[PDB]
Amino acid sequence: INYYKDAASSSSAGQSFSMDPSKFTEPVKDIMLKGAPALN
Amino acid sequence: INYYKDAASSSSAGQSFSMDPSKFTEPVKDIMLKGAPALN
Amino acid sequence: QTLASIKSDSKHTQKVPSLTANETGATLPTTPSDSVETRTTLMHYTGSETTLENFLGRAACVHVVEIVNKRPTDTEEHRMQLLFNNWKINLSSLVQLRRKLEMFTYVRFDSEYTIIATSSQPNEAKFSSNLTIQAMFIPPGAPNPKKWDDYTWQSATNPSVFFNVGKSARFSVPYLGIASAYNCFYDGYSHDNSTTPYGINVLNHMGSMAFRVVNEHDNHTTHVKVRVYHRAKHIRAWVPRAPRALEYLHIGRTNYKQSPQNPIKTRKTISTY
Amino acid sequence: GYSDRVEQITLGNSTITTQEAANSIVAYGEWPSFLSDVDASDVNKTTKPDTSACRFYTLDSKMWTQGSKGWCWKLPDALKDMGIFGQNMFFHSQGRTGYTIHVQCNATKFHSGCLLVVVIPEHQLASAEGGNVSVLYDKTHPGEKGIDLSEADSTGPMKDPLYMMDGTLIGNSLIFPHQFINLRTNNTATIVVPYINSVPMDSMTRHNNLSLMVIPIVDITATSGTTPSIPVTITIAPMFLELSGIRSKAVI
Amino acid sequence: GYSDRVEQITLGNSTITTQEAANSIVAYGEWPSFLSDVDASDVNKTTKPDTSACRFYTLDSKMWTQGSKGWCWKLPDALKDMGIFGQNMFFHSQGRTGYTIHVQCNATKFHSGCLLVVVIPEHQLASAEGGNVSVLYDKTHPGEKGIDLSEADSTGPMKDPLYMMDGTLIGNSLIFPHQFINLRTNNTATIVVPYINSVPMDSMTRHNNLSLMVIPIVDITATSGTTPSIPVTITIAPMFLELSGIRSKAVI
Repeated sequence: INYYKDAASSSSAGQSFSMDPSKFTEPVKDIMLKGAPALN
Repeated sequence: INYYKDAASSSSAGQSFSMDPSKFTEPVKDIMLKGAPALN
Repeated sequence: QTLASIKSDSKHTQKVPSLTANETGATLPTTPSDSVETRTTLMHYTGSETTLENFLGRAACVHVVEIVNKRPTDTEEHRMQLLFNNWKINLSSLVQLRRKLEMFTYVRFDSEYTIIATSSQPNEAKFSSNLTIQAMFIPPGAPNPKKWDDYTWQSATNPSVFFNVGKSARFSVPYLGIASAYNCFYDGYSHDNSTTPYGINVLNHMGSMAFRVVNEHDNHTTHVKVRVYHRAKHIRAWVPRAPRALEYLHIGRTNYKQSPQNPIKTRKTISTY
Repeated sequence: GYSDRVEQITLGNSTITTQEAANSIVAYGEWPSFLSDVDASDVNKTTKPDTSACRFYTLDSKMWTQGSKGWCWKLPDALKDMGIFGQNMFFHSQGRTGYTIHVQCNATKFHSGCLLVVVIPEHQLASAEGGNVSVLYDKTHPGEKGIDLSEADSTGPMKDPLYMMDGTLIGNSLIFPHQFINLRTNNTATIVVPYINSVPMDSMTRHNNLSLMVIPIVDITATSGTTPSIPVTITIAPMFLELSGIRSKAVI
Repeated sequence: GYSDRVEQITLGNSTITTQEAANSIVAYGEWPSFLSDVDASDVNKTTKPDTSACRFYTLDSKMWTQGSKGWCWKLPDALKDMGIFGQNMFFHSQGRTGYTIHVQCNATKFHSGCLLVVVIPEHQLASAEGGNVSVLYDKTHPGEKGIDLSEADSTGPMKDPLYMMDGTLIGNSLIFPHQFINLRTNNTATIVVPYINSVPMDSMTRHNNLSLMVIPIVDITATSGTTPSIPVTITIAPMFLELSGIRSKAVI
């Protein structure tokens, strides 16, 4: 299916990934939405 | 993958080789970088 | 498939997902099931459309140049008269693309270019001509042509592309670094000097692309516009950032108008629906 | 037991103790760490000053009063005069480090107001002159003084905090590692930032990596009395400082 | 094969190469090393600058001519201005280090003469004034300049090399780690000295540990021509530098 040898010539495959929003939404050290007070 | 029979018609494959700079950098008979004096 | 929502009934508890502290900087995930009763239902969605790859993977016009078929004039350089027209590569020129890229701090990808040429003859030409167009990539440090027919066009080592007007060329260009990712922004200088230029222009050394009408001079002037499109492949990006709100002024700069128009539209009152 | 609001940070020969804090942030979910043997391209054995540099330094406090527009510091520039860390910046060709940043702002229960503390990587600044005018070295490298957004400067960067000196609305800056100091609750913010770059190591002097901004989203105010004035103190430490390419002290 | 006279010393980012050398000396038969956990009394985690400090520094060369009396340098004082090592001396309460000392003096086969290179620990100097007069700080801490025994100074130390500035005859100074530079053969001396003290670590500024003296036991001379003049170059590096007690830069 590939006609060229350089990687650059390949099609824009094509592999999906799971999401990982925690990098941006939960960078906070040692917390969890337990329903527990955020600051205590 | 080859469509022609003459070798000349083939693509510019494609086989890499290891380097051998000793032909040009160490043509000197019987030496080595031992840290030993070059002339003794 | 996965659930968008999980059946949840009325609660009376000590656990309160609805209260938090944004002061922490966290944006802890919550669901409708935390505020209201809900029915169980499926996502029926993968997010494929929103992948970074699909977002930055659509071709966009990057730059447009104009070159002509014209009898050289002794009094002008072949750049003054557009017999030859060297584009300095920079995806920031046509700002729709620029924004999509600026949304990330560091971006890595292979490029795919598509080059399309169109001719026109505003003069009294007696016939059309499907001119052959040459594009030549000139890496930093490589010779810059002085003449439309200079020796540099031999392209002994420079990648080059030949195509006709009405046709298009397409080719891939691998990530050119030199770093591990392209910088969209650069909070710095080329060196430690008060007068040194500031910003990404410092790092943008992708070279230039020279365009030429290969054909010899005809009996009339022909104008050719060449449009360059770019599409990213195998795209990775890091450190997302807020999109620019204000109009761009110049390439490689984050400058804006001294008295900018506030992007936010106003209303009579905070209470107006 | 323990509460999230109470924390002690020990680093080198210095400590910070807080009683009213929000959980600290580790930017992008990653701790600062040393360059690995598969990241490095630099053949020079690196230097790891450790304690001698990786300690807390405090920047001269600034006053927060009504009408203040906020302030901005550049890293590593802000620490260029800070003892050993400072000197190491000029004796090495390149270096690498993460930071721990603490913004402190005391108040009583009769005060209100809120600071937004944001760490912005590669914060390329807009010139005050607009057009195609660049910002001079001198105005991007104030050191400890920082950039006071309240102070006019026709040759400096754009100052209006609505846009974070780059044509991008402040409202969306929360995409960056950030934390608020809401005088109602916490009185300090703590952000830990890993080294971020496209290059394994880089110049410590021709280039900043992080831009720390502190903006009074809600003006300081008291329930009664005259306009309040609360100092804002910023304390910053290198995390994993790794240096390379020793040479004659740079002169700039 | 190898000859003792040819040697390479690599340290940090610097090297020394010799072709006409005498076997180097490791003073008292012991290599420099770090303070152990049973020697230490200092509870502060120490700093080990390694490469950033432990490299060769060269002191401004001095000319050896007929009539020269010799020269003296104090360690660590001599290196007080030497980049990072220098700065570290003032930012730390105490420190510990050994040294590698190289004395270089080139000549041809038509030259003769001989230097004695001696490293003397705790070389307490006699005042030029004799009596009960002490030597001032300023005259025991010349830094790189060293003490030129050829130069008169009514407030300095005794200068006559017959006694090594302490009432003790030079002839017996060979009891100390020493090496000669006999222009007939070697053209350089190399001495490695471990940290020597009664105290595990000590001030880097109020006290010197070693006194390096170079004395022209036999005056420089040529077989023919005018009085010769040969530079003497001294290159010194810290071996195992260990520092403690970071504080505001000492001012003296």
